[PDB]
Amino acid sequence: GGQQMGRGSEFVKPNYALKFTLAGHTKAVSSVKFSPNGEWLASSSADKLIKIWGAYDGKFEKTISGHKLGISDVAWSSDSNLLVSASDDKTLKIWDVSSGKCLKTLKGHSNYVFCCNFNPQSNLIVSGSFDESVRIWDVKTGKCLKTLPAHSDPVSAVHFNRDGSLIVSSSYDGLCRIWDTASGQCLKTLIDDDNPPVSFVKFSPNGKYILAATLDNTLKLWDYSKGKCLKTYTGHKNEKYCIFANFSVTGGKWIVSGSEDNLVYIWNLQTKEIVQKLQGHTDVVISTACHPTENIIASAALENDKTIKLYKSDC
Repeated sequence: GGQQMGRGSEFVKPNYALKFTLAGHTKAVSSVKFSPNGEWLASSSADKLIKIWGAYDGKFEKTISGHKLGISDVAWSSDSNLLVSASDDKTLKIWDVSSGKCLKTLKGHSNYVFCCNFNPQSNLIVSGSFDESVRIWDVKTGKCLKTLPAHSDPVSAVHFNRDGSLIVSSSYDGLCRIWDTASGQCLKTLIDDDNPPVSFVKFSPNGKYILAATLDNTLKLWDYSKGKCLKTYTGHKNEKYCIFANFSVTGGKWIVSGSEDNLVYIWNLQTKEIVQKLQGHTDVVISTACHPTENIIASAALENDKTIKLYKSDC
């Protein structure tokens, strides 16, 4: 499965090894993200709480609480100062990380808010809901700027591209959708011949590629500009849950994903080969994240497991 990097690294395979296990959530873990400054890891969970731990030592930092029901997603401001969380209480919350204080509640969705990100400028927040819409919010006012009639089933994931000019969305209706932030227009619908529910989507770090997970045990690399699926990733288990997935780019080029067999899967991006399967979880691995500068994976498992795990690699 070796990958070609530079001279004398013709055969790079990653070697992630579990370093820390992070414990405290009293229910299913839902989302874990590294802060852009790589100093912190935020997690959300069905226990209604968001926790902050050290990205390198995994030591517990704090509890941020306020949501009246469970939490499906969490996202950092571009300066690592603010959090946005998405909840079963139909709202999102904006948090100052230093004080742990709720800055804004974002009210307007009529159902569970499943997913959230800030744009790179971090003046804007996108969210997907069980209400079947995608919403665009002003970070500094709480105003819903736009409601997009995005899909015809709950909205699984949303994300902003490199300059924040586009939003990618996915849903259970079998659709990945690209919207113009400025205009609220649908610019692309991406779909292959089959139409399985779309459990996840994210733009690659340079905006040129999209990574979609579908509930037929598959991840796909799409070229956005062309509507062309380019690479497919299989071998793992994804038929029920909306698992987070990732480009790993600090080392070799990998695709990292949780799987429903309790493993973290990692693949050669180029050749699609499975290069590593990571053990330690005892329930479905629902979320994974990749550290901004170190070869560090954060994993998080479901209700029978309740733990976050941090693995470390040399590439």
